Amino acid sequence: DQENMLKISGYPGMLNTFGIAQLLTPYRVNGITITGAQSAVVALENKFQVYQAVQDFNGKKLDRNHKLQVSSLVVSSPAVPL
Amino acid sequence: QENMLKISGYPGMLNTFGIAQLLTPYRVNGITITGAQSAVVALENKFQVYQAVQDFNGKKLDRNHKLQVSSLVVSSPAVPL
Amino acid sequence: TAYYLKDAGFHIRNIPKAWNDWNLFHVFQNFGKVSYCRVVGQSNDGQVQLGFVNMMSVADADEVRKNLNDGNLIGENFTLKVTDHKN
Amino acid sequence: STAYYLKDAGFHIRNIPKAWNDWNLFHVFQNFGKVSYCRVVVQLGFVNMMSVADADEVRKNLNDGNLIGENFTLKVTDHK
Repeated sequence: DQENMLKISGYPGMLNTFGIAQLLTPYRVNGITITGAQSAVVALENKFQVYQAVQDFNGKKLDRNHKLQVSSLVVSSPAVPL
Repeated sequence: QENMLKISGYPGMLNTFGIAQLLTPYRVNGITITGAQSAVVALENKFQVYQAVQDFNGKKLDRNHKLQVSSLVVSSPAVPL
Repeated sequence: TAYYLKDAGFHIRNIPKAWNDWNLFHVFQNFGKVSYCRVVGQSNDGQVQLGFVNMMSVADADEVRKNLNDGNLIGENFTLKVTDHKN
Repeated sequence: STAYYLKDAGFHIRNIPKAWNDWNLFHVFQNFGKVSYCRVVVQLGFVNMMSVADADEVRKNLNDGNLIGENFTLKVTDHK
């Protein structure tokens, strides 16, 4: 299910899956997939939490050495203009 | 044993990721759920446990939830402060 | 019908017929973070829709309530009937 | 998951009074922020703060790298 997913990277490399979940507070995390990478693919509750997480966290400076990168296939798609 | 803390009082909906989110920024290594609103949590070491109990015991999350956070850990300096 | 954070959700009635869930969402996002946002049915010949919106926290829900006028959310060009979800 | 703790957040401590244990060292540093790790080996020690922000505050309270209390002077250096 495509629109529950975001990619996050640029977080400190020592984080475990709980620590990646802490990054995303307060959004509901249902799954984290860790690979050989220093990125992770995270499943959130739904497209609205994904949309808000990308907003909140993409580009966020954690400190002088870590600027998060967060991205997803989710585009805000109102039926009528706002 | 000194890595453990007991946490309870959070919303009953939280999965274990949500319980770990409560303890930001302390490092969580394992969570064992012991009720609808209670869990045993393994943190990184005793100083994070001690600090977590300080920051979060009695913390009011909202008007319907108050955390009770406890541990076996006590501050035991060899020389007084 | 599902597990929700006490005092954080709202039932919406009288939603304009052309909105989808993104419209509904963007309305409540102006007051705080949103957990669940859903169009749950139609009503009055199909002319208005019913909705449900759960906020990320009670604080966020109370931020919605503070902008409420006798149970109604007045915006530019719409009025929704917002009602506290009780468990 | 990497092998190394967070960057710019650790310190090496020399000049620790010999009677101190980890709890004594811990409490000195807790005054500047949350502490992630704390060990003693006069004696040497290591303290990692929870974040760079905490550890920078530690750095904001130094004199040519020294932490001065009433009965002690710890020599403190960045773990890089």
